[PDB]
Amino acid sequence: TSSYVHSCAMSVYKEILKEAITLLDGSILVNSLVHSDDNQTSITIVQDKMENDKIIDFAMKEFERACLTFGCQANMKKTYVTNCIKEFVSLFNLYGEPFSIYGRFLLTSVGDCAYIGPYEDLASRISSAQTAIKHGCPPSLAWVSIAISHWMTSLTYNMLPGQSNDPIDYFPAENRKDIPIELNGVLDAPLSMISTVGLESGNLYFLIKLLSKYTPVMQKRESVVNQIAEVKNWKVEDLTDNEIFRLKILRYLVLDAEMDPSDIMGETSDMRGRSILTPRKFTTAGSLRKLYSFSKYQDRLSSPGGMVELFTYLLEKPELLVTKGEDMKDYMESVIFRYNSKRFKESLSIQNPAQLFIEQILFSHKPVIDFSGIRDKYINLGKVTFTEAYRLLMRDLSSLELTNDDIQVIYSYIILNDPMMITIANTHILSIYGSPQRRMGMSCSTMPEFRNLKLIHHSPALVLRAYSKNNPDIQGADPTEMARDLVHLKEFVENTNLEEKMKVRIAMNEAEKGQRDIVFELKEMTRFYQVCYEYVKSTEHKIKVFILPAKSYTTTDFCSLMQGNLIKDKEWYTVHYLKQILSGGHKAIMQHNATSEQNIAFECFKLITHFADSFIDSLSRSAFLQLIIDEFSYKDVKVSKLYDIIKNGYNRTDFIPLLFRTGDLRQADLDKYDAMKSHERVTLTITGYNRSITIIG
Amino acid sequence: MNFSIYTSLSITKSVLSLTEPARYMIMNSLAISSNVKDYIAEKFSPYTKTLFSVYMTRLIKNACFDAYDQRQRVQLRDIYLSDYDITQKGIKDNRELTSIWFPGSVTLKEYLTQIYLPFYFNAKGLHEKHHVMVDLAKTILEIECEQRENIKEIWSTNCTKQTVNLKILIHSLCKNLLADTSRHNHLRNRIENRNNFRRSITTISTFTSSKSCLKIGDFRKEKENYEMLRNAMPNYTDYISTKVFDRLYELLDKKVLTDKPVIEQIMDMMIDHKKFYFTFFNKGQKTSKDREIFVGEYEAKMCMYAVERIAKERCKLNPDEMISEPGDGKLKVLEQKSEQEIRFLVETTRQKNREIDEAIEIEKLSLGKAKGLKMEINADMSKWSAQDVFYKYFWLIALDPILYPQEKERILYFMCNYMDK
Amino acid sequence: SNESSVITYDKYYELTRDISDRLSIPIEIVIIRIDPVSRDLHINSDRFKELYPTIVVDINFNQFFDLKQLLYEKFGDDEEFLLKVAHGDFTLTAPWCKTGCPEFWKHPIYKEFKMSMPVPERRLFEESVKFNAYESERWNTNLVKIREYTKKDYSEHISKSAKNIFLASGFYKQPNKNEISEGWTLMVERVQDQ
Amino acid sequence: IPPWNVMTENFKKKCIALINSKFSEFTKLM
Amino acid sequence: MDYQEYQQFLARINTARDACVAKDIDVDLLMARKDYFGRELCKSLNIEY
Amino acid sequence: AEVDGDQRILIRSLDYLNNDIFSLSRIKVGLDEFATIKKAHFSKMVSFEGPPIKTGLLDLTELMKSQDLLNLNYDNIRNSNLISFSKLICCEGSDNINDGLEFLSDDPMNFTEGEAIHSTPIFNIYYSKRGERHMTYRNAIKLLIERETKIFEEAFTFSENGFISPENLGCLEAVVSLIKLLKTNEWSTVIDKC
Amino acid sequence: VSKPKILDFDDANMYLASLTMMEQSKKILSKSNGLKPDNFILNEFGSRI
RNA sequence: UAUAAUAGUAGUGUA
RNA sequence: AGUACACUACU
Ligand SMILES: [Mg+2]
Ligand SMILES: [Zn+2]
Repeated sequence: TSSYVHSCAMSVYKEILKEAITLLDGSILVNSLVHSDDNQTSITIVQDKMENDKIIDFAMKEFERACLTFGCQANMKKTYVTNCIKEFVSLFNLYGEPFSIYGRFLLTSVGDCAYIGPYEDLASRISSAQTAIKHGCPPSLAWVSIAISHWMTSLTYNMLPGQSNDPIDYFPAENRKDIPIELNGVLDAPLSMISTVGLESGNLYFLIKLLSKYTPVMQKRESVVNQIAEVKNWKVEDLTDNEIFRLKILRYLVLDAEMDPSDIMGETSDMRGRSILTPRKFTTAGSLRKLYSFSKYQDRLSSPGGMVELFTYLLEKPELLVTKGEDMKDYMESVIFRYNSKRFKESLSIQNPAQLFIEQILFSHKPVIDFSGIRDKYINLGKVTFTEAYRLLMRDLSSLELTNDDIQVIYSYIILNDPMMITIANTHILSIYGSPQRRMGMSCSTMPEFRNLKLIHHSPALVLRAYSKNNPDIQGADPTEMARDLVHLKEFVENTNLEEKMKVRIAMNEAEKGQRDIVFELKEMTRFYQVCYEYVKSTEHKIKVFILPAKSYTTTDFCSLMQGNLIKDKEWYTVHYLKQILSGGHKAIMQHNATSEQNIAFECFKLITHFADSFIDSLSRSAFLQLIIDEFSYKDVKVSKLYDIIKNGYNRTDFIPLLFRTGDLRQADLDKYDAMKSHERVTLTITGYNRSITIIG
Repeated sequence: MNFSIYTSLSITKSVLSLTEPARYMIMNSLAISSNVKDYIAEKFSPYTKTLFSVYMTRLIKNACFDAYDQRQRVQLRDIYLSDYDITQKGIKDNRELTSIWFPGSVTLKEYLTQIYLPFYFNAKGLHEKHHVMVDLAKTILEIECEQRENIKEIWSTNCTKQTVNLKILIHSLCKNLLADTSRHNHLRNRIENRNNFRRSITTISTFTSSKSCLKIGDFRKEKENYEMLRNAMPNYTDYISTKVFDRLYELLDKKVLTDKPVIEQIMDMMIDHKKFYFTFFNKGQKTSKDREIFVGEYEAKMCMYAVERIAKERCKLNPDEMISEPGDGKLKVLEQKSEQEIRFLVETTRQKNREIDEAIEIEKLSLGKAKGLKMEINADMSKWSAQDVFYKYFWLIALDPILYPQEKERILYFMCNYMDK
Repeated sequence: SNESSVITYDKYYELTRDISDRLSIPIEIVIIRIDPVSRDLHINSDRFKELYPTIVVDINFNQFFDLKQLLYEKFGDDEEFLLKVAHGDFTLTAPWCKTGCPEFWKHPIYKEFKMSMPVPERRLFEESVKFNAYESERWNTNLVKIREYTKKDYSEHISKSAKNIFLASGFYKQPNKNEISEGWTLMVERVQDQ
Repeated sequence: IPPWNVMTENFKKKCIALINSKFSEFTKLM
Repeated sequence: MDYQEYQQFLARINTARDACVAKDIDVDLLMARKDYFGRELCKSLNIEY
Repeated sequence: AEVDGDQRILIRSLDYLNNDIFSLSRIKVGLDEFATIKKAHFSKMVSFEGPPIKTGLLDLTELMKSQDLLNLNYDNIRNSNLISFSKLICCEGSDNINDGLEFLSDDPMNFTEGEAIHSTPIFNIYYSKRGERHMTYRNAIKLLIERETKIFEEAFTFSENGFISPENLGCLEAVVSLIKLLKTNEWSTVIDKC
Repeated sequence: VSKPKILDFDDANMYLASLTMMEQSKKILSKSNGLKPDNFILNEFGSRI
């Protein structure tokens, strides 16, 4: 409300200024930007009557009065006037060029964190680096921030070189860059990858290195899907010890042993967690007496058979385990269940980051790891330390084996699932860097969507609510769209076999304990519905704007700008790709098909035509074109094949001159071109494509 | 490194009292029109308990004079107007400005970095509750006492402080409301749908969070020195703090709130809830002086949610309102406005001086031609929430065309009760 | 939104289903929709998506948005243009409350606010609170009336400052060494006092 | 001359280095 | 998308002064968006436009 | 009624119209109509691979692979460096510069003109406009050759008489024999070509 | 009761003392350690930086 | 037709 | 240790 009244006051100010400049026979443009209490008023005035000093004094007096006329008042002590610099909300605009103090984000590289484990803090701190990268941070200082984040995490958990929890001597690795991030390694990936895929660039970069090293030479300059297809040819005997270790980690600790290369619809990396070694904290329960809902929870706990009704209500209505209820009954039960989690109960108690930091420093040598779950990730003790955990993990993976089938499963389930990962891998593989130039004019551009194809029409919460029941028609739902969305969700569930795996796990624990473990069933249902929620999740529509050397409009342009901006601090490069990086596909479906090279032909012949008529004499242009077509090749593909593609295509109207110069015009391209260019033409005789009308009267 | 060793290990408020005012002092010195003298005289309050603070104070004092001396060394890059876009734009990178904290020369971007980064060297949570509580209470009660004693008139014409010009306010509100509600025909439906007005209260994130909210009642048993305070204060209003989700659970479990549409319950509570109570504490920010932070009760949260959403869905339609703009997109908006002004300046100057340019291809002709001028009034408002006339907001509710008379009456009743908080 | 897509699909399917059987050929209706602001594709047919496993449309609807922005800026003031491009008519949902608040007119704050105002402004406020846009023939017949009432004072106030532009000498609050020195002296005096 | 002074010196130095790694009057005579 | 069409639309917007033709310009712009999209989609699918 | 509507474009019609035009990317299908191929940035010209094209003393393939000499701006080409043009030398017996250079475009370019704006912060705007007839690729290359080559000649007069003197010539045969007998280096190649 | 005791920031002697302290710190701390750095940040991100 | 979506905890930037 | 506007992490 206050900002709206401020906007009205600034509109009155605009009217005053426009009338005053009209009295001077000039032109004025006023663009006021109004936040809660911070204002940015930009005035451009062109006039010939009086000098600028009178105009500036008049504008300042009118600004003060217009602020006062609406009950507001300008802090003239902190209000200043500049020719160029804009400062709206801690964001600058020097002269059409955005500017922000990214250093603050850099200074949060040693900031507070959740203090859950070696990996979560590193992830949290790395965000300060990506956020700093967004605000025009040079590549080198962002790498320094990442290094400082890694150092801070290692110092927090006694993981620095030479200390007790250093894992370098316990894994087959020459340096900590080799060890996976979840196993207390350091992140090793291009800065563009770190910014885009967000800490999954470790596994992605390792797999890309493996592809670049072990694919055949003839399939070495092809798309990522084509090179992943040749994994069957690979010889696992030649794999180094570090690569075998990392591949075993990916195949067993990350993925599941029930996956097969024949799977056509599997889980995406967003549907699984990466934490492995999470220290367990023995903390005081806290008071929580004052809470009414906690008292009700305690009374329910004391009641006999009170919790079983809660748990069976939750199981019967699971959609309210990842979403919000639609009435009071669901909300009450959800709160009472949420009290059951130790993490939320510790969150309610007052927490100061310093105390957690000191506690995590102190409780590092003590056994804090529960290796039972880690062993449960692979086939089928107590609290264990970090070093022993490393030795136990290496003993467990020693007996396991790796085969071309397992590598195919890894590649299919890590890269082939997400279109964004495929696009990033293609950008890294097929990048070509061009002319280096100094960053002259920067601009803001938002991150596009890498997953263009959409299957679920409705919101994830509505789809899950319908899926818990079997009724397509739900309050606020369209029966046909809900029906097809439920069909897609059921297809996904049956393809990836989540339900069967969950039932097998709960049955195994039922047979083991001998009594029904309802809370474990709730945990499994929560995981299953989290996967389902992550699957549908139509659009995040996040607003992420980057400061880039140019303006990005499409996905490939954005990727090129990001790759060129984040390699050298002095200049930025122009990046173009050997083949079409984009791969149209869905989030959880393998992409075994590669895009055609039509765009390559288009770019090639546009380049030839324009280069010929720009830098070659008129007489020699035809001979030059013929020679290029006969004996040249663009981006590893013979230009004759590209011409054949254009000739044997449905898009021969964009290349009319090129076609006509080398015979092949055929009058048909003329007809299509004039038909597309045709419109209703008036003069009375109204003429259009085979439609002429003439009215006499 | 000498400067950084001291600033990095500065864990006292002495450098906190210097890092923030440096922005205002040096930027006002470098600016065209600024009341730097007023800021130095009345607001700049150095707190130099250490020799490093004394050194940095002298650095700032010298930097003010130097910044005044070098405001003419800022040049502009040659704009490459493509006519479809603008490339090679901004301010030239020439190392002519003098550095602030250490000898050397800096670019204007580096100069702004040196001005603005020191603020982030501060440490959060350096304050002590014992003193900041008293300071915030003092400033709040001082403002309230000044308003009680001096401010007597609500409407004026000669622009007295804490006063509103009635006719201009009403006319501007009429024009702005007309334009905004003309922009979108289905504004009421958009308000209802997006802010979840027709859905249950349990589906709103701000009503089910775990942030603090206030409870009023005889809660002496749980709080139990409180005993001496209760025995020594007759007019003591007992209060407690709880979580928002727990408060909603308690209200729903006692049948005060139901699973009916939330907007109807909000409108009912706008009448049933007569007296509003608020408590305060310290934010704990990294500035020299802390900021007061206010916690209300649940009913005030509901009514304020309704009013704020009604205002927000209209601020979304206003191009000049920027809270409605999604975060970090304000930089994009600033860039777009800047590109527009460069293009407007270029086109207007080229068109107006076309006759003079033709005549040239002469000093009197050059003088006679129209001259462009660009002005950027970066501005902050003094005590936005404290020294503000609430009554004007009544008109914004009274002139709203998307509200029924009963809804206007209930909202205005809530605002009147809020004015007696 | 896909509301046009579904109605077009329904119309095409209904009109083509009686012809499909006659020619012994199945007619599948494919509606490919693209979201202009978040460029994503929604192909209704699952068989068509099977036919084309990958789709790499990489286009940008930004120039059209810019042209619409310039057009709306050119014609923003004109109300006839706004009603020409308006969607439907001004509409209100069901009232949020079936009854008003009769004690509001007796609140001390309202009494102070009313008595602070001149009589015509009091009458305007009372008429504007009780104005119902749904009942009235025009929703803006209240805002327009008050705007026309206040237009005289508004225009006079704007013209007063437009005239005041000529009463300003070129002496604004410029910073210089003298003012900074005086401010520093005042600051050190205040600090020594405090 | 500034544009070619470095190039010529580097050319001569690299030729000297290469001929060593392998193991005036001239103008007037021509 | 074509620049010549860009100046054409810009010029016909600038010369417009009646609200009865601005609606026509807006409709033409919308049809231009659909044709651009349809042509590009046909190019992507490698089918006749 | 129904008639065979005349086709707006005929294949023989375009063949005659383009008698004057020898542009591969530009054709005129109608009397005033023009069908064109969209522009692509030349930074991708690096991605072309093929056998050398030997036209006189110029190697067009190296021009395709060249980066400095592909700029469209006339001033950036007329003010370039010999080391950039030295890459384009495949003489093999060409007597005159012009005979080699006649295999380059003779059409006018675009050049960047910069003008002041006369505002309070003074800044210049640069825009590309079509140049006059005397600013072509051949003319820019000719100016580059003559200005830079004079700087090379005056800078390689080891003998006092000049570049054309027999003694300086003899020193030249000595240097080129040394570089031919020595291992090839890009320093050696650039000196040889210059 | 007292008042917050702060050093005289505009005193010539106090500023001279602060300058002397900074000069002494720069003198002592600018000398090299005589040892190869070999730390975590360097060994792990030197190639990237 | 530039408009429908929103689990919990923690951190950061902003007013 | 609150309102809003976001972005990023973990389950
Ligand atoms: Mg400001
Ligand atoms: Zn030769």
